[PDB]
Order: sequence, then C-alpha cells, then structure tokens
Amino acid sequence: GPLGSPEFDCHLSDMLQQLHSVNASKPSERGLVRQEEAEDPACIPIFWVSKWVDYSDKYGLGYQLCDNSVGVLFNDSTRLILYNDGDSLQYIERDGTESYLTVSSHPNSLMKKITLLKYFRNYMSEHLLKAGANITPREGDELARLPYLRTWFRTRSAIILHLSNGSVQINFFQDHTKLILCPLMAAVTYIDEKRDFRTYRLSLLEEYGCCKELASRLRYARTMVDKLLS
Amino acid sequence: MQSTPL
Repeated sequence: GPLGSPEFDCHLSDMLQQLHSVNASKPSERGLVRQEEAEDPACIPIFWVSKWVDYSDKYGLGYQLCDNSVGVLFNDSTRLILYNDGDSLQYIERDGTESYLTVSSHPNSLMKKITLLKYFRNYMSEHLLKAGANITPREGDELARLPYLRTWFRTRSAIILHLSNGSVQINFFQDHTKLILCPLMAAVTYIDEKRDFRTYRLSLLEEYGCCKELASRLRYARTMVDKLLS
Repeated sequence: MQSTPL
C-alpha cells in the first residue's frame, strides 16, 4: 500500500563522503595555498554547542546551544531540552519520539529530569565560558528546527558532538580550537586559538587548498566521523 | 569533564 516518506537520514554518510574528498585532495600540499578563496561566510552555522558538562558518571551530558537553549542527553538515552524562553520543554525518548511540556506543567515522571536539567543550566551559567560569543549565527535561528544532541564521545584530545540537524562539532581540549561541520552546506567553520573564526566550503578547500593547521584537523575529523558511523 | 571555564 501507501509508503509515505520514510526517513533515510544520509547526513553522516554525506559528511564522510565530503571529508574523504577534501582530504584526498591533500589541501596543504600545494605550490601556493589560497585558503581565503574557499571562505563562504553565508554558510555560517545556525547552531553550535557553546557550553557542555560531561556528568555521565551520574546523570548524562548537559549542554548549551548558542541561542541559549539547554539540553541534556541522559544516561537512559532520553533527551530533554529547555528553549531559550526558559519555560518551554521538549522531551525526546530513545526511539526519537518528541513530546512538549513546560517547567510548571509536566508529567510527574519527568520531575527528576527537569530538576537535573535546571542544575545543568545553572552550573553552566555560573562556571563556563560561551563558545562563539563573537560569532553572529545565521539569520533565522528562531525559524529553524532546534537540534538536539544525538551522539557524543570524548577522545584523549577532543569532544565530538553530533547534532540531530546533521552537524558534527569537534572541540579540541588543549588549544581550545573547534570545528563545526555541516553536511547540508558541505562546509566547515574553524574557531582558532585566538577565537577568530572562518567558514569554508569543503569543495573550495579542494580547489584552493588550506593551511596545515586546518588540514590536519580535517584528517582527524574524518577519523571521528568514521567512529560515529561505526 | 567540562568545557572551558570563565
């Protein structure tokens, strides 16, 4: 009978394909690298993770998005997000099912999770610096679908954050450099040690090249995306 | 672990 439109989510696959292509072009091995030619400021992301707390020993991973909304991915594989109005909540279970509630009007079974989210929110506000504070996100964030944290992991050197909109963010611990990868735009935003930022179209990095600093981080990114797909 | 502090 009728089919409808089953979700065949290709975003991670597309990201791998894009990274494989850019890396195979050996972008830092050029007679003259012309990195600026690959800039595309219009591809600036709408959302990224601005703060995070790994309390997975007890509760889960709490995070803030750049629009000031907060979320928690709990240890039971459920998600709770509080919008930037500070009142409205979205609850996402293990199967991806979404429901809506508020801090004052909610199912009793979610009381603990709401209390914990508030603890995460307050902790991040009191203690943590907002990443990309100098970045104005792409216009229309209120009109876009607010993403949640699908997957995350930490390596020795980085945290890898996979958002439901297909974006993958990699924050490097030692030097505070960060990558925001979007497979829809086929773009990467690089935040350097000085907090200066640039957005590049990956296909243009293939054509024009880039510095060793970015090229090496894109090789690492490919490895991380492979891990997400594994 | 946590992100960068103030």
